[PDB]
Amino acid sequence: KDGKHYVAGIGLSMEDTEEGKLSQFLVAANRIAFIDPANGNETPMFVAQGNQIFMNDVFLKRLTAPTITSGGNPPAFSLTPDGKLTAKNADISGSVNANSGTLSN
Amino acid sequence: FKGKITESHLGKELLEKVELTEDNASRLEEFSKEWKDASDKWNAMWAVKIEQTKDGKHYVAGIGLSMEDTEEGKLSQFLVAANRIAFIDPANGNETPMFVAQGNQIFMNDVFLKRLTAPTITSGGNPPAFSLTPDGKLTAKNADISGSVNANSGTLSN
Amino acid sequence: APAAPSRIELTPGYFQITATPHLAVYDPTVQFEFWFSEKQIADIRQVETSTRYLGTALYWIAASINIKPGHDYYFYIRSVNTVGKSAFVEAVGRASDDAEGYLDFFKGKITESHLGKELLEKVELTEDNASRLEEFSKEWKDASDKWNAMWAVKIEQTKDGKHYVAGIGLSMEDTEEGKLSQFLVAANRIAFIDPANGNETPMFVAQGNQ
Repeated sequence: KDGKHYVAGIGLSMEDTEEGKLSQFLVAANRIAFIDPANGNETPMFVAQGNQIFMNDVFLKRLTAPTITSGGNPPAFSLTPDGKLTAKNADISGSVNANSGTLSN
Repeated sequence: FKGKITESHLGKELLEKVELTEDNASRLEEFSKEWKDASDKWNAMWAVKIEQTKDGKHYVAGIGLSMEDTEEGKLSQFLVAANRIAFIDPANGNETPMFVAQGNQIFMNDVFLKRLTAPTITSGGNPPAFSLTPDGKLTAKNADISGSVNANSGTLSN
Repeated sequence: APAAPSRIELTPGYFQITATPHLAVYDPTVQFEFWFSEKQIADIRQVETSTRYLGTALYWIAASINIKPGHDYYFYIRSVNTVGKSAFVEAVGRASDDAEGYLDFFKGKITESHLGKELLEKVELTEDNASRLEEFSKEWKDASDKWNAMWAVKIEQTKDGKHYVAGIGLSMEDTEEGKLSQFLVAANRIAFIDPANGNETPMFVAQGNQ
C-alpha cells in the first residue's frame, strides 16, 4: 500500500541447535482472537493486539506482575513496584505487623 | 472486539455460514483465496473451516488468517473459533497443557507480566485467603508491612 | 414421614460437583432425590418445576462442561422412601479452582481424544537424522455412526535415537452430548507477534509451562 509492505502469517517449524531439535509455533498478525462458538457465542475470550492482551476470568497458579491496578483513573486498589499498596478499605482477620502507623482515629 | 470481528471478512466466513443441513452431514474444508473488493484493493484469507450437523443443529469450527483493507491501511487478523484451545509443550514427552481456553475461561500455569489491570483478584476458595474487589477492599489473613501504614481509621482488638 | 437430611456434603471437582447427604438418625431404607440449578429461586414450592432433575440415589455426582469454576451452583436435596417425600433443603456448591488440577484434567481429556494420540503418542520414524512433514485433513465415521473431522500438520524428527515431535491440529470429535471442537498446538515455543511498524518483539510467549 503506497510503497509500504504488510506481511502476516502462521508457521510451525522444527529447527536444529547444538542441543538438538527445537520446535516453534509462530503467529504474526495484528490481532489474534480466540472465540468459542458454543450455543452460538461470538464474544471472544482472548484478544491480543498491539502488545496488549484482553481476557475474561482467568485461573492461575502463580503470577509475577510488578504492577497491578484495579482500573480507572484514581484506581480503587493498586500494587506498584516500590511495594506500595493503595486501597480504600482493608479487613485482616489476623495481625498487621507494621514498622509505623499513621491513623486519624 | 466481537463487533470488530463481526465487521470483518472471516466473521461471516468461518461463522454465519450454514453449509450442510441434514443429520450426520460433515464437511471438511480448506481454502486459500485472494481477491479484489469493491474498494479496488486486495483482501486475502486462508482458512480451514470444518462443519458438522446433528439433530438439525450446526457445529462449525475453524482456523483462519486474513488481511483486509481498512480506511487507514491493511489489518491482519488471525482467528480460532473452537470450543477448546490448548497449548502443550512436548519437551521430554510432556502432555500437561500450559494454556487451555474454553468457555470464556483461560487456565494457565505460572505467568510473568509487566502490568496487570484486573478489578477482581481472588486466591481461590470458599472464603478466599486473600481477595481484592473493585470497591477497593483488601481482604487477607495477615499483613506484614516493612514501612508505614497510613490509614484514615483503624479498628484493632489488641 | 422421613425427616430432611441434617447435613449435605458437596465435594468439589474439576467441572464437577459431588453431593452426599447425612441424617442425624440413620436409616438405610431411604433414598435421596437430587435436583440441580444454576440460579437461586426465591420460592421453594416450584423447585421441582424450575430445577433440573439430577436423579435419585444415596449420593450423586454432576459432571458437565456447564458447571464452571469460581461460580456458585444450587442443589435441592430431599429424602424419599415408601412413605413419601420430605422437605426440600438447599445447598450451595462450587467446582475446584486449582489451575494445576484443571490443567491435569485437561491433559487427561486431551489424551482421551483423537488429536492427543495423533500429534503425540506416535513413534513414526526410527532411524537417526530422519525427518518428515505430514499435513492431512480427514473426516471419517466412527463405530457409533457419528462423524469426526480433523486437520493436522505434524513435524517429526529423530536424533541420536530419540523422537522430537510438534504439531498443529484442529478437529471436532463426538462425545456423549454430541460434537465437540478442539484446537491443539504442541510446540516448544508458542509466539504471538504484532508486525505493525516493523515490530518483532512478541506480545505473548508460551514455553516450558511459563
